[PDB]
Amino acid sequence: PYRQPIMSNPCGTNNGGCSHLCLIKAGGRGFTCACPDDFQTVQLRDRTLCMPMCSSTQFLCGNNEKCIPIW
Amino acid sequence: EKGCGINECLDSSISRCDHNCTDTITSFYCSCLPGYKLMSDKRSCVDIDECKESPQLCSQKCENVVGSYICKCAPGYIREPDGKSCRQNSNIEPYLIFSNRYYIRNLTTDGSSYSLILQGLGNVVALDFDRVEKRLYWIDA
Amino acid sequence: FCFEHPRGIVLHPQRGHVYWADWGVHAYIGRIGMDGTNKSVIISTKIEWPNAITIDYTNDLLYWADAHLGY
Ligand SMILES: *[C@@H]1O[C@H](CO)[C@@H](O[C@@H]2O[C@H](CO)[C@@H](O[C@@H]3O[C@H](CO[C@H]4O[C@H](CO)[C@@H](O)[C@H](O)[C@@H]4O)[C@@H](O)[C@H](O[C@H]4O[C@H](CO)[C@@H](O)[C@H](O)[C@@H]4O)[C@@H]3O)[C@H](O)[C@H]2NC(C)=O)[C@H](O)[C@H]1NC(C)=O
Ligand SMILES: *[C@@H]1O[C@H](CO)[C@@H](O[C@@H]2O[C@H](CO)[C@@H](O[C@@H]3O[C@H](CO)[C@@H](O)[C@H](O)[C@@H]3O)[C@H](O)[C@H]2NC(C)=O)[C@H](O)[C@H]1NC(C)=O
Ligand SMILES: *[C@@H]1O[C@H](CO)[C@@H](O[C@@H]2O[C@H](CO)[C@@H](O[C@@H]3O[C@H](CO)[C@@H](O)[C@H](O)[C@@H]3O)[C@H](O)[C@H]2NC(C)=O)[C@H](O)[C@H]1NC(C)=O
Ligand SMILES: [Ca+2]
Ligand SMILES: [Ca+2]
Ligand SMILES: [Ca+2]
Repeated sequence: PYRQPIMSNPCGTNNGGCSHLCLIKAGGRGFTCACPDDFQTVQLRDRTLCMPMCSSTQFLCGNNEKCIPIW
Repeated sequence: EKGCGINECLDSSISRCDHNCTDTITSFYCSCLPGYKLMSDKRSCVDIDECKESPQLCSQKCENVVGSYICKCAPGYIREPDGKSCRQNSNIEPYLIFSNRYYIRNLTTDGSSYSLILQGLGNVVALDFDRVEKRLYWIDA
Repeated sequence: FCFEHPRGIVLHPQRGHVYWADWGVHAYIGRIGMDGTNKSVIISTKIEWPNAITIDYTNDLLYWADAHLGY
């Protein structure tokens, strides 16, 4: 356990309010919301919109949680 | 031939040997105390940042002082009476986990024990662990 | 210095950086933020085959091994 030292989670108990991904900012202090591969980051005034953007050979899941190949 | 030489530091601040001085038959040479180095001007001394200039002095962490240095230990470790060697304080003993192509193996730090964590894999080329969930991850290439 | 043969990775979540190595023709040890910002080159000289990389966390030193130069 010494080789993974204890630290506070910036995205603590709320996913940092991010829709999909909360990533630690460079320098460790902050956090940045991000979107998966086949999503478009339509950044709004006070939130990041992860708008789905998947090819005609892909299928979009019901909750827009991900999109998978059509086969 | 200086007629014949004598110490040139004796006169007040001639050559401005910052720390200490010594002479010879036809010249002087200043010197600096341990923990101080002379810079290019050959007259003045500066502090050594032993925590950057010589990291190996302290086993675990270093704090620079003007002159000497002090070694300290990260939380969870205690410094043994030698003044420099930190020792892990947890009563959990570390063991190595490494991959052969077909196997993830368990090996003690001193090499005393050696056992299989898992077998029959394709080609495990990388692994990592998570202490929060006590879970192990690997890439089967 | 470009991704040609990535190998070896270590996180440093205290300062939010990811260090990785590449043993391509122009071998290097890179650094990036955990959220994909602040790309930089940490080591680029006297390095041919950096297969191995880690951070000690207690002293905050980066360590690596070169397979060719054998150090
Ligand atoms: C190998 O080691 C692993 C890791 O230590 C063990 O996994 C843990 O097992 C314990 C049970 O012994 C789990 O404890 C239980 O956690 C529940 C909450 O977390 C779980 O459920 C949420 C649901 O969203 C998941 O997100 C999460 O990942 C967990 O799966 C509690 O609700 C449980 O409480 C119930 O039982 C306790 C007593 O045990 C009562 O006091 C409560 O009233 C209640 O009835 C329970 O505490 C623990 O969560 C597991 N860890 C993980 C990461 O899942 C394996 O069990 C172990 N395997 C063996 C065979 O040794
Ligand atoms: C983002 O990446 C850059 C580039 O790698 C980082 O910049 C570097 O930061 C270190 C630490 O501050 C600098 O070292 C220090 O430099 C000063 C002189 O400027 C010196 O007095 C100190 O003793 C120390 O050596 C380093 O020079 C600097 N490099 C550059 C080109 O700016 C930066 O820290 C990163 N920021 C984050 C938050 O990720
Ligand atoms: C090189 O030159 C330096 C600079 O003078 C010398 O440092 C001085 O050394 C003397 C003798 O050890 C120190 O004197 C002692 O001071 C204490 C008080 O701290 C006193 O109680 C003792 O009775 C004694 O007088 C002096 O403090 C020290 N100067 C400083 C500022 O550190 C050094 O000794 C010289 N080295 C050589 C090998 O020539
Ligand atoms: Ca010092
Ligand atoms: Ca090369
Ligand atoms: Ca070799």
